Amino acid sequence: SMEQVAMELRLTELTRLLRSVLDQLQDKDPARIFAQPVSLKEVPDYLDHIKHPMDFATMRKRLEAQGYKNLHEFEEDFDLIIDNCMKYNARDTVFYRAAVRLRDQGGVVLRQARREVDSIG
Ligand code: NA
Repeated sequence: SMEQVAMELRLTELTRLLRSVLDQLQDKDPARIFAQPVSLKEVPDYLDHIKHPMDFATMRKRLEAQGYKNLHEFEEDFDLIIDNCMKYNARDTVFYRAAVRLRDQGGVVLRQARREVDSIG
């Protein structure tokens, strides 16, 4: 149906917008602390701590399958990256501090992304 096609075009355009958002967030992580999953070979105890691991590569995989239906879903995954780091790592670490700085810088990006998603529909 044409109605199904139109829904598919909208998901495609959301995907484009979330790709640009993902790129902008990831630029705020030049150390690449959050680029890839935590390896269970190097933090064998990780999944005892963190129930839902998340990283930018994982998000990019989902995005490329058009797997985010709305901005809320994408934000949930970005918040997991930050929140998981803040739990596993102590306040005095480069990891915790990098998560705080990513959250703060990322707020800017997401604030305008929400206005654009709402405005374009
Ligand atoms: Na902690």
